[PDB]
Amino acid sequence: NELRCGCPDCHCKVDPERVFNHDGEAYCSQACAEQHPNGEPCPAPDCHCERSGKVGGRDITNNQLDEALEETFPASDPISP
Ligand SMILES: [Cd+2]
Ligand SMILES: [Cd+2]
Ligand SMILES: [Cd+2]
Ligand SMILES: [Cd+2]
Repeated sequence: NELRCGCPDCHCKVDPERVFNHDGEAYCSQACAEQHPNGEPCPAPDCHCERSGKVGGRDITNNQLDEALEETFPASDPISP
């Protein structure tokens, strides 16, 4: 039932109670979750992952975001909890 880190170059135990997800993937920490965007390694002192793959400088981190409205506030408001 242990979760596994998405970083192949990383050696960490991902707890099912503290798994950092990214796009549906499991990671040891949010550090690896972003696949080292600033070359920042995971928060493990014995681990040395940062030059994984061909990451040079940064990655293409751009969100398409959500455009399913912004809760339009009209005069007649729906039932509030
Ligand atoms: Cd690591
Ligand atoms: Cd790690
Ligand atoms: Cd990791
Ligand atoms: Cd890593």
